[PDB]
Amino acid sequence: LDQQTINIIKATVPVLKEHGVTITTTFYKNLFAKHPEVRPLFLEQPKALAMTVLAAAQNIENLPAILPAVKKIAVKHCQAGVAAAHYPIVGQELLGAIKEVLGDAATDDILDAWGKAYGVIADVFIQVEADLYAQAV
Amino acid sequence: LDQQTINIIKATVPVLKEHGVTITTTFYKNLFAKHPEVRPLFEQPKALAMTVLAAAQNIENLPAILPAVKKIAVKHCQAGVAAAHYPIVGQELLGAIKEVLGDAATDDILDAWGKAYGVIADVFIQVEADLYAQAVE
Ligand code: HEM
Ligand code: HEM
Repeated sequence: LDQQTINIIKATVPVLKEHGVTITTTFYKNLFAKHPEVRPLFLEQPKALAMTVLAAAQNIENLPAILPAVKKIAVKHCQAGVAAAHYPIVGQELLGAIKEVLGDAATDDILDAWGKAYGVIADVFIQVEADLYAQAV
Repeated sequence: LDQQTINIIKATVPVLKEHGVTITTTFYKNLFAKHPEVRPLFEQPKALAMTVLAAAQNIENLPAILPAVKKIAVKHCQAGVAAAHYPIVGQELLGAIKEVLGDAATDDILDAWGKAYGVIADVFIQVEADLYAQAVE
C-alpha cells in the first residue's frame, strides 16, 4: 500500500463503520445469490466478515496487530475448506457493498483504495491458512 | 514504504548478501562493543543480519515469512528482548551496511535501509508484544 492509499483508507473507514449494518447485509446477500457454490461451506447466519475487514483497515498500518485474531479465524477457515481462490470473489462482493453504500461519495480512487486494502488484508489470511494447511500434513 | 525505497531495497539486497560475512561480523562486533548491556541476553550468535536481508527481499509480502518470524519471536520473548532494543540493533546494522556499501552508500540508500529495517522491526515488536501478553493470560 502506498501512503496516499493508506490515507484514503484512514479517512473513509469510519464512514464505512457508520453504515456497517448495510454493508454487512448487502455483502452476504450478494455473496450467496451471485456465488451459490460457496453456500455449503458456511437464525445462525454469518455476520462478521465485513466488519472484520474494517477492523483490519482501521489498523492498515499495523496488520500484525490483528494476527492473534487472524490466527484464530484461519483455523476456522482451514476447517471449512476456504481456498485462496475464494478471496477475490469475497472481495468483489465487499467492494460492491462499499460502492452501493458510499453512493455518490463513491469516487474511483476511493474504490481503488479499498480494492488495494482488501488485497493486502486477504494476503495475510491466505498465508496464514496456507501455512496451517501445510502444517496439517 | 514508498516505491523508490522498495526499489532501492530490492536492487541492493543482493550486494549486501554477497557481502554477508562482513556485514554479519561487523554487526555483532560493534553491537557488543558499543552496547555491553545486551551481552548477557545472548558458539556465537550469527543469524540476525542475514535474516533481516531475507525479510527485506520479501518486504512486499511480509506474511510469507511469518512462520519464521513467529518462531524467532518465541526465542526473543524467551530471551527478554524489548522493543527499545530494536533501535540499537538497527543502528549497528546500518553502520555495517554503510561500511559494506562503500561508495554506493549514498544517503538515499542508507535512508531506504533505515526505513526498511524499521518496517521489519515493527512486525517483530508487535508479534512479541502479543506473545508477552499471551504469557500472562
Ligand atoms: C479477509 C477476508 C475474510 C475475513 C476478514 C473473514 C472473516 C471471518 C470471521 C470473523 C469468521 C468467524 C470466526 C468465528 O468467530 O467463529 C469467518 C468464518 C468463516 N469464513 Fe471468513 N473471512 C474472510 C474471507 C473468507 C473467504 C474468502 C471465505 C470463503 C468462502 C470465507 C468463508 C468463511 C466460512 C465458511 C466461515 C465459517 C463460519 C463458521 O462456522 O463460523 N471467509 N470469516
Ligand atoms: C528485526 C530484527 C531481528 C531479527 C531479524 C532477529 C533475528 C534473530 C534470529 C534469526 C535469531 C535466532 C533464532 C534461532 O535460530 O534460534 C535471534 C535470536 C535472538 N535475537 Fe534477534 N533478531 C532481531 C532483533 C533482535 C534484538 C532487537 C535483540 C536484542 C538485543 C535480539 C536479541 C536476540 C537474542 C538475545 C536472541 C537469542 C540468542 C540465541 O539465538 O540463542 N534480536 N534473533
